[PDB]
Amino acid sequence: DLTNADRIALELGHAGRNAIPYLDNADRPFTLNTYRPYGYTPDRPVVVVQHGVLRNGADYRDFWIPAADRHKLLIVAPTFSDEIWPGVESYNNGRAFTAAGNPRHVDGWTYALVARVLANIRAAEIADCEQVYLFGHSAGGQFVHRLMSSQPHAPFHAVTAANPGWYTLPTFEHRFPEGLDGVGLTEDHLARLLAYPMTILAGDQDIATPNLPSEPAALRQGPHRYARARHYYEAGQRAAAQRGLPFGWQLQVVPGIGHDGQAMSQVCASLWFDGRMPDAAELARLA
Ligand SMILES: [Cl-]
Ligand SMILES: [Cl-]
Repeated sequence: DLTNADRIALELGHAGRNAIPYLDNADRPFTLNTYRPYGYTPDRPVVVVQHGVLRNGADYRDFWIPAADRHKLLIVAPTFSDEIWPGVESYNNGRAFTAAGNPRHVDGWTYALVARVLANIRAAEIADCEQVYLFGHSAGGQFVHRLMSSQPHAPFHAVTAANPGWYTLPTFEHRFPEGLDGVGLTEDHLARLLAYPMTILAGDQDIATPNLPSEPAALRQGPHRYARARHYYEAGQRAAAQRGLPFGWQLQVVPGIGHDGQAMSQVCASLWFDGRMPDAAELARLA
């Protein structure tokens, strides 16, 4: 008799950290590692945080605590374990393919779970989800931009993909995940992707050259994540211009920060909620 909304109402009603088992993808549970600050009220923002390759959602949720306490944000980190969601295929790439290599419908992709969880937070009356912010670092920045390529944008007020290891390029020339072909996506998905004011957040010290995506499609985008971020940005610029479409993306370089999900989390919080880049002294503190 309990629904996911009922569960969320009971688990997210009080302040503090939590790890909420969630089952939507009938056979694949995951966890919401959450933080609710004292003084959270339902009108305040919800930040969805996506972990990188380590699948350390609890850690990512912890990185956002100081910003949540200052700004009264509800932090939700959908967490996909290596055991239940193995490999880049299940997490980074959204389980886009069946085992036979045929496309699954986009509402079955791992990405589509974000909006469902949000609808449940709203049905639980925990948050009205008017202003939802979506952040992902590394594998989770791969997840976020591919979510934006494949899913409705209505639930999301702001979206930042930080230091993705490599990118799905905005073109039907290559099969997903290298491009948008072979997965039932349309030119409308592409137009909506291009229009959205997504931030690509790139540390200019993310320039080390083992966990770095090293398949040929990743290598073609550049020697390191910082180069790849610039490559993605220009690819979107060209895709929009060849189509005469509006282009909403912003490339935001972070000076002196490398591949550091905690630093990139605090920079993102600063940009979104303080309206500013931290100063050099702060950035040096974070580095
Ligand atoms: Cl549901
Ligand atoms: Cl290839």
